[PDB]
Amino acid sequence: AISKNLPILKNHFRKHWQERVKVHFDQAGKKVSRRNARATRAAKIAPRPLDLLRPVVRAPTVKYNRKVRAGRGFTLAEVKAAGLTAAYARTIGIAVDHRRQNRNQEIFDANVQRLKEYQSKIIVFPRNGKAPEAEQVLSAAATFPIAQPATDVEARAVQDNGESAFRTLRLARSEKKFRGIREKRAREK
Amino acid sequence: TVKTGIAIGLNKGKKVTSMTPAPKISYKKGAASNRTKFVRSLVREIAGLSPYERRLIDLIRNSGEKRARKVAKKRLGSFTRAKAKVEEMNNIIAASRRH
RNA sequence: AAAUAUGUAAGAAGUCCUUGUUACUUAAUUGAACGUGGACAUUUGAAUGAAGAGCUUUUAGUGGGCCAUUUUUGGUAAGC
RNA sequence: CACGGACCAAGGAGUCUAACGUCUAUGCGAGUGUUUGGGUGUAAAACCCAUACGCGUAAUGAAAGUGAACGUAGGUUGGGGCCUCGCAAGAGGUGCACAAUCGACCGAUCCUGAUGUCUUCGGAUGGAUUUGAGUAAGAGCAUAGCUGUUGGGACCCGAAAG
RNA sequence: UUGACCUCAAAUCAGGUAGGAGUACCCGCUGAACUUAAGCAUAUCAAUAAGCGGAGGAAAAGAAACCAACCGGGAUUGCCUUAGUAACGGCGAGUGAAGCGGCAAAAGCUCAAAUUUGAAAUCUGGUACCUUCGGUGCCCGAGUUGUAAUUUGGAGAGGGCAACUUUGGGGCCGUUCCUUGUCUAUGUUCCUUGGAACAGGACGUCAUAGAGGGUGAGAAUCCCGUGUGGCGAGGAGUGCGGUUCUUUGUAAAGUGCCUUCGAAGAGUCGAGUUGUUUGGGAAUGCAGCUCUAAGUGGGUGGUAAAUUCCAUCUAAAGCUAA
Ligand SMILES: [Cl-]
Ligand SMILES: [Cl-]
Ligand SMILES: [Mg+2]
Ligand SMILES: [Mg+2]
Ligand SMILES: [Mg+2]
Ligand SMILES: [Mg+2]
Ligand SMILES: [Mg+2]
Ligand SMILES: [Mg+2]
Ligand SMILES: [Mg+2]
Ligand SMILES: [Mg+2]
Ligand SMILES: [Mg+2]
Ligand SMILES: [Mg+2]
Ligand SMILES: [Mg+2]
Ligand SMILES: [Mg+2]
Ligand SMILES: [Mg+2]
Ligand SMILES: [Mg+2]
Ligand SMILES: [Mg+2]
Ligand SMILES: [Mg+2]
Ligand SMILES: [Mg+2]
Ligand SMILES: [Mg+2]
Ligand SMILES: [Mg+2]
Ligand SMILES: [Mg+2]
Ligand SMILES: [Mg+2]
Ligand SMILES: [Mg+2]
Ligand SMILES: [Mg+2]
Ligand SMILES: [Mg+2]
Repeated sequence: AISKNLPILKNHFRKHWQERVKVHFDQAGKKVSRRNARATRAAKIAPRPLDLLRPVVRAPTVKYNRKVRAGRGFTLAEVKAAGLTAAYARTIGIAVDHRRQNRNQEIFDANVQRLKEYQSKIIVFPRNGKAPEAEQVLSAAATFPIAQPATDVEARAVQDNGESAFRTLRLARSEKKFRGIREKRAREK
Repeated sequence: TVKTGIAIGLNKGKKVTSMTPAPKISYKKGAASNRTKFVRSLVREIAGLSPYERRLIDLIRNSGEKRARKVAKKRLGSFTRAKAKVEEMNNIIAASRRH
């Protein structure tokens, strides 16, 4: 059962696995179904763009916080700063998320600009029903794409103050490690 | 509460322009109201005291408040709940026969 | 104290003349080890042979044996 | 004087799958993988594409952590090929891959403890019959095939049972 | 005596409703052993088969008592990945998730807890009539031991001040979809073989039709169809493209500022213990028994405890397409 110089393998097939095998024979069929469903939904919703406008947010975690992506919806504060109510925003094609909060001025200002540009690029048909026939744009994300914010200029002058970056990192670790013991010794005295 | 701008240390992290979000009303869920205070005070006078609360009052008078917390921890769950219960009994003792 | 078996050696990674390195070693430039430079070519250091020599990866079957000459144990002996 | 076989026809036993070792072929190459999905279509084909993700490009410690050039990226011995001279034989020069060996570098372990100090922090410098699946001008990623491995009915037929 | 109320009964009373079947997929309960560990009891097979209860075209889940520790993300479900990883395990055999990241699909919400108190403003049923998936009048009944309007934490409510912005409910004609009918090209011309030409040879035609089938042997052109278009018939759904009849309404909704307030779910959370289960390890979920809270409270922050902070949500009630 164990022979030769081979890696240790862990193949989890000791249950009735053959009863739960899923082969995606309908991969091509489902692609046709999704394309048909998108086409019939676009014809149903008039010239509406088939998707709602989304804000730009910072991804969490230290690993992914260097990038911005699309969030669920604009906050109540962002909607209010744009000059309209949340209820009217939902009926006009804007996603609203009540549980997200604003703590960064850069993110808040950018989402305010997105709402203002969106309002100036759409036409809202009156409730009377005359309904002038306008061409349908199938995507709002492509019309309003998300770009990573600029960080630094291409070239700049060298400014060295004589300090050491390695020394700065080492001292930062040391201060955090011994903060508790230093306070106790100071308090006991 | 300003970040240092480096990857390690006490206040590590990037420095951004800060904003103060509006307070959420859900953060005040366990806040006493005038109507709620009135009902609870009236109910205490009507219903009276629980049997385990009666013996806790005796222990406070006869064996001090330290042994009362040990018993109150047993009847209740956590020790932090025993602290609050013994505190309430002391206020009852002050307003029952002391004054 | 044999016979038969058995270890090593028969050169270039060798020999010789001169003198460089070190925290080791010596009473001591004494020694040890490793080197620079010079001298000695394949009768270059016995015989015979050499479908070439060296090296690596991977995997099959097998893991019941038996017989003959000589040496030899148990057993009266055995196709033991 | 062991077992199966009276006769004939048809059927009748190393398969497929997930994850892998060696080897070989192919594409590209410090990169490589279009097919989750989107676009498109003569419509389960063919053709086209963004962002991520996987593996590789850094190791070593239980961990906090730290992290690969004294030097033509070292010295020595052996090295195919090339270069010079020579009719040739040879001699000298240069020597990739690979083999052996002595060093240097990175992490771990055990020691030494400079300038300076939240007076206990900081750990420079120099060592050690110790240790690592490391560095030292990258080789890998993907697809396919024979062979081999493990889980699966697992080459085919067969228990007494539960 | 008489008349109510409360509770409990009867009727072949008026009108309804449940059972059984099917069960591939879906929501729960209950629950093995063969097998693997080269034996075997924990473990594994497996939270599987068998057994029982309950649905739909999907079911279930779902608008955070979430994830996180970041410059934070933001209902649920599924795919790619995380990952054969953290972790569990006679630490043996074996087992084994989750956050982030890309993508498919996207949708939000409402009760309880407030005096309408200058007027229960609410509703089943009966009956008459009518424009009949319902409407109106009238009469009993339900209901104050609470039926409507108003407010669900994102808030929001009671007063005061100043302002503008926006409509609702039906017919008919078309469109969108499905179920159907009908119409819409070109040789059977000669020679040979044969019982049969649909075979061979010669000469033509159509083609957005040379898919397929039939007819006495391999048939685009003999028949049905195929390709491309035209013309009808009957319904569903109000998704919407035009027209037309009703003013709904001293009705409704949104927005600024001042002030006072801001009710938020109990044998439940939580705790001990026992059993079961999970990758969850001083104990992941579930259940029995015992104990049993609080309101600047409560839950969580993957090592038990005391003390001091911080972060993050808002349980013990409910609905909802892809
Ligand atoms: Cl370490
Ligand atoms: Cl335990
Ligand atoms: Mg909240
Ligand atoms: Mg054998
Ligand atoms: Mg036999
Ligand atoms: Mg026989
Ligand atoms: Mg045969
Ligand atoms: Mg056969
Ligand atoms: Mg095979
Ligand atoms: Mg048994
Ligand atoms: Mg009846
Ligand atoms: Mg289920
Ligand atoms: Mg066994
Ligand atoms: Mg066995
Ligand atoms: Mg057995
Ligand atoms: Mg079953
Ligand atoms: Mg049905
Ligand atoms: Mg569906
Ligand atoms: Mg449902
Ligand atoms: Mg909520
Ligand atoms: Mg989510
Ligand atoms: Mg299991
Ligand atoms: Mg059970
Ligand atoms: Mg454990
Ligand atoms: Mg623990
Ligand atoms: Mg539900």
